[PDB]
Amino acid sequence: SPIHVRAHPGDVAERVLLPGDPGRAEWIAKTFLQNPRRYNDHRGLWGYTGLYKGVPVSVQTTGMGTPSAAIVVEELVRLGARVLVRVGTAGAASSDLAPGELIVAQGAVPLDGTTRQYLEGRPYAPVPDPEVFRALWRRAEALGYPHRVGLVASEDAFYATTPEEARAWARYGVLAFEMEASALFLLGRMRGVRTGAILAVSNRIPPEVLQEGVRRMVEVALEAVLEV
Amino acid sequence: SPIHVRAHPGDVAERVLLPGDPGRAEWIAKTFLQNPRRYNDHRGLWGYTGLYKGVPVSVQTTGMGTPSAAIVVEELVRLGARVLVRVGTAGAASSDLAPGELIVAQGAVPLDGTTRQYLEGRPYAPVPDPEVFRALWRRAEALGYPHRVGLVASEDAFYATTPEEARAWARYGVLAFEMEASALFLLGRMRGVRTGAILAVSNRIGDPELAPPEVLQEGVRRMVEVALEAVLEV
Amino acid sequence: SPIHVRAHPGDVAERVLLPGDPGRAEWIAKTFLQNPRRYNDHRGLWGYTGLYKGVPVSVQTTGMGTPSAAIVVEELVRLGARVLVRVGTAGAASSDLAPGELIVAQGAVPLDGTTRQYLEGRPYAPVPDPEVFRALWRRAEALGYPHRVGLVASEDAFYATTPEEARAWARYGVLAFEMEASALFLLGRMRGVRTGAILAVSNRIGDPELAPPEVLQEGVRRMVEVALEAVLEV
Amino acid sequence: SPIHVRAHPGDVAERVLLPGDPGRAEWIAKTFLQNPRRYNDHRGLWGYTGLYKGVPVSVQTTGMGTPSAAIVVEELVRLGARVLVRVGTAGAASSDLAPGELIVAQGAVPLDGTTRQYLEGRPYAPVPDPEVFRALWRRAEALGYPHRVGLVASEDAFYATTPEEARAWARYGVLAFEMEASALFLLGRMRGVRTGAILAVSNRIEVLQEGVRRMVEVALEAVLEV
Amino acid sequence: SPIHVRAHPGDVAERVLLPGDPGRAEWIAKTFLQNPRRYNDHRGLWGYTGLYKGVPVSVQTTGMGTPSAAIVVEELVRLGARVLVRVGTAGAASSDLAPGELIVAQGAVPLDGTTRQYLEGRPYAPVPDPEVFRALWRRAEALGYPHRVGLVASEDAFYATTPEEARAWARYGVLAFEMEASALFLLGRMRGVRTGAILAVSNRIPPEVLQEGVRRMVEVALEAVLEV
Amino acid sequence: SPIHVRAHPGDVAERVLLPGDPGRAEWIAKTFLQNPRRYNDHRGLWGYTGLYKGVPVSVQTTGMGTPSAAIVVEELVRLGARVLVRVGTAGAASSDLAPGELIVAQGAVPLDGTTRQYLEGRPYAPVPDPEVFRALWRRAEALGYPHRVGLVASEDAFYATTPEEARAWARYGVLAFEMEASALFLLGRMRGVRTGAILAVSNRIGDPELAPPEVLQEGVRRMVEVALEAVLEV
Repeated sequence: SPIHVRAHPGDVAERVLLPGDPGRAEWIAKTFLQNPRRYNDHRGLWGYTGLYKGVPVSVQTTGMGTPSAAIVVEELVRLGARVLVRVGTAGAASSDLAPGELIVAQGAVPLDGTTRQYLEGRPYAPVPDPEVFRALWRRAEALGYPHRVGLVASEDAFYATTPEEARAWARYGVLAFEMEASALFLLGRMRGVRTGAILAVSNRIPPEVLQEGVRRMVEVALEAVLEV
Repeated sequence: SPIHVRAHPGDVAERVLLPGDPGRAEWIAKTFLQNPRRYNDHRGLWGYTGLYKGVPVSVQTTGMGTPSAAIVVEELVRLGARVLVRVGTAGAASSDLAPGELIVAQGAVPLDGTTRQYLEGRPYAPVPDPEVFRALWRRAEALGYPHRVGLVASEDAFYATTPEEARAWARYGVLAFEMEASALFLLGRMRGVRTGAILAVSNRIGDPELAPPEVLQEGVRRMVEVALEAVLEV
Repeated sequence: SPIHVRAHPGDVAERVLLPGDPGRAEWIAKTFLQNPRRYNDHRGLWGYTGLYKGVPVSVQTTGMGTPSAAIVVEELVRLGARVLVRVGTAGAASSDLAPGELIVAQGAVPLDGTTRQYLEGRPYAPVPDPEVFRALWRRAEALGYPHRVGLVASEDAFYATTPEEARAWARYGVLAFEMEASALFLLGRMRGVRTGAILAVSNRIGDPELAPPEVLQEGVRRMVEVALEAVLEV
Repeated sequence: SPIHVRAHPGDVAERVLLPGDPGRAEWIAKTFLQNPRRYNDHRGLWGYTGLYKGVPVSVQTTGMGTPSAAIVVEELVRLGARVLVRVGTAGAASSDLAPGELIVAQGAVPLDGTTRQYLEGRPYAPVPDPEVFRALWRRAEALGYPHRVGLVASEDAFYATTPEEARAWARYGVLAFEMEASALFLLGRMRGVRTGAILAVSNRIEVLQEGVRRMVEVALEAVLEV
Repeated sequence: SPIHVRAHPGDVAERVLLPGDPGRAEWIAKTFLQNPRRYNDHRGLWGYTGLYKGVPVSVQTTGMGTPSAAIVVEELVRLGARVLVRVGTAGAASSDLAPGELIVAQGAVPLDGTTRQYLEGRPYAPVPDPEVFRALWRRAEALGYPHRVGLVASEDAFYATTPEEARAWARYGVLAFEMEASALFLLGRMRGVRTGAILAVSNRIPPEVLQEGVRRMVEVALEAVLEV
Repeated sequence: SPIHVRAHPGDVAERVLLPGDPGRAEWIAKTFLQNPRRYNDHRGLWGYTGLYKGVPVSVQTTGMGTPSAAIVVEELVRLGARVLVRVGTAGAASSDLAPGELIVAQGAVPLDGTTRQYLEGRPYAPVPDPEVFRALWRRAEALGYPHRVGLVASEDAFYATTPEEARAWARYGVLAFEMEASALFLLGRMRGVRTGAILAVSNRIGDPELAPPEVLQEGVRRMVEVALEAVLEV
């Protein structure tokens, strides 16, 4: 059994959603999955496996930051995960992005040290698996949910980035900041698995507004993993 | 008029293909466009504008390397270019890529100093415009041409990269190596234009020569056709 | 109220223990504290406050990695935390360290991107508050549990470090690897609060599994007792 | 035959001038060389060979940027080139440089990614071959053309450098900016050939044409000396 | 015989003080040691050995900067040095430090190229040997000499650092700047020897005020090396 | 008065030789200068001023390493130094260089942290003043002393460089390693003064000891003669 996600291969489905908040993992499992079973609660990394339209799907908590996410992804891959889609929130890098809007991550600027360590400081362009990316985009359109498609930036120091710095990055295509995508994308290529990310804007660097965005994001992710 | 591409607005169309070789730019203009007109020859950066299925389309030589490509892209944008698609050859990093095969660039690892200077050494993920990327992929599928979709790596030193380094990069998703995409993708975001890149594999890293001129030529034709059909969609 | 640790200033004590595992935080609170109350469970970041030998003490989950720990530390300071001692596990880099042994962190090699971001890539020597460090060392000596005093390395990629690399770092003084110390130490100086870290060796770099639960749990108990005794000394 | 400069060893002389612009390569050939002949036009990298005062001299287009120049220099070396002198224009970083003024490059600050890739990010001091440098300086003095001897900076992003940054570099000895010297100098040492660079200030970050003419005359006289 | 410190086995004691100034090395030897002897003067790196309270103790000039200090340390270690304590001055980065005040270095921010070369550019946290560090702190206390315990920054370009930059570093815990500690600490760990550093504030980025500081500093270092 | 070189404007001439070893500075002052006077001995940074062929020349000890040399150069400039030429020894990186052979430094690879700090990590090409460089070269040729003209590398960690790394650098043009030139050259441009460097090979990297004092001493003599002649010509 893996060190942090203490489960066995048979407990995890090939298709996995990756929320950062365990509270959100629980909500997703109970709201969208049939017969959800929590296969792991060790370290608070709540992980569930259930069925969505007859297809097994797991929802695994990653925690915050690429170091935590990388540990979870590495172990999930060992457990048989083949398609992994991060679902979470992100702070808008510019004033034009309103809370609740969806972002299909086309790539992730690696401002984190986890990718840096794996890469030994070499340049890189973290991108999702092309088919998963395409599926997320298509499903968002099919469901008629407004969304943006583009870059996000994965950072390490939540409280270091100033609003001015965020807007500076926006001039380079960065739509929002989060703390997990870059590592997920890198590991997707390193470990030969398919990955993707879709986010809901929670603030610009409204209870029902954000929640509806999260619900849409999850629905899109679930529909997309069934497409691959 | 710009310093290098000495054209005047009106000469350049909103949609532009970006081959690296001027001889290829000429061939593209005469082979696919109706009423091809050369608007620039300064510094050998041959540029043409003609009609493709009734739509204005320019073909502009970028030269080799991101510094050259960046100068050309910057000036084209200043002239009103809106959609720019690089078309060229690339060296396969894996043994899974057969010569003549097409690669729709999903992103470009920035191993070049041009993006580095523009970014002041900061990390970045050079990616094409999502719509252009999608169009290139869809067109390749519609025309039934075999293709791979994924990362390429943009380098500065053509003769520095070894087969060992190439295979190492392939383990991180790099399909092939070329020398212009990263800067094109970065400028696309910086200057607000829609960019993309589609390449034809001309060889494997470490090869003294390029694949058969025939197998490559058919790849170049397909690549160009896909690019043309794509820019019309955006 | 803070974004992640959703508590109110009155909920958190000046003295706080920082385990990485929420299950460990719960065990510490229930095992060592009188009148323990959980003031936060949002994001699974379980935080408790109780009394230890008549002195208020909080136990706050940090999660794994400096990005998570930094968020928790920044918010804890806003909530009134003044003395923060990390208590966690570490993978021995040397063969000299055995599972269950304690390590009082004299400093932390910053192999993480969180300190790097705060420092804008500049060099630094993450070190605990001197008084806290002194108290942890003194208490470890007094209790008599096997321990070492020295450097640890705070890394981001748990699964990237090979046994070969670990041994190389040991030649430079690194006793073990963990994933939070560097950021805590940096923030201690930046925010003007007193920090420290004591760890229990849970394995050797390269091991597929952690040491026997019995061994590991005893090491954890010893480490917490030392930390609790130490925070009362400052 | 090399991949980009599709020439034969017999086509390239031991002494080569390296202009960046093909139109300038042509002008140099037809203006200074006897019986000039073009041995390559592939990829627009026009290369010519002719006689200068009875000595064979080639004029090869490098294109813009160190990546393009490195490809050209690597191939020229494989073709037998022994002495390579870059001739081109530069953007003055300092105010004391007037348009048309000549600069004999003593060294080149490597702000480019090509030298960075060859060096794997390690520090370096790109310098020309001692003898070629000495000859360029001496010839510029003989012909009596106003010149300066010092550092230039080779960059990748033509449109990224601001006047403020240029002025900052000038405080460290940078006289002007260009985009090829660093890689040429590095390859000179790496490949065992003699390189040098002389430039004509075309701007501040027939005036320029005369500078170009003087620049070329100096280079031709200098390569004959080595 | 070593290349720079041209001494031989038998000239250097296991316990060594490392002043940067040769004039100070001389003063220390004549002032605190019995039957002092200068075993080296080559390159001005004056080195002496004598007895302090019956214990052999060497006083070796390091010169200025980590490159010079690394050379001296490497050679001293080869000659038998096992406990090395740097004694010297530093420029206060903060406004709370008064000239002559003592600083027991808990660690040294590596802003130098010597440590960088040895480490091949990798991150590091230069710290003294814990026992020596502890001894210096304890002796300063026992002797009742006012002292501060914390970080110093080891730099290469004495004249490049501005008061503004110094103040910035102070906000990160840097008490003062000097030019030798980082390399001493790194080599201590690399060569398996015990090192430490105690400094007297000489300025901020009075003769007897500083001299008394220097005297207290040396006395503390001497007592500390006998303690380990 | 400067902090380290405790002298005053009057003690130092416009022309200065910069040996690293104070014992060599003394030997030079007494062997080539007339009416030599030592104006500083603080920190063992022995500095003398006398007349060479009726011209005032100073000989100032720099110490070892760019940090020490940088301090000395900065203060010398404040004291009125206008032409400064380093004279010292170097470890051959190549196998073709023989102990005692001279090297006129055309440039210095900056592998040191001093220039890095001054430059804030930016790339640079440390070079001497062109006229001083020319003077040294011409003088060496005139006197007919065997010499080489080219790059040296200025390093910080004398004991870190291996023969293997030295040989690798030789393939990129590095003739020998030393520890001061890069900073001297950089400050020359920064402070607007004329600098240069001429060295005598004292050993080949990897050698436990230097070459015979005889062979080496003669090299040192020629080097100083060349340097002294040169400074009087600019």
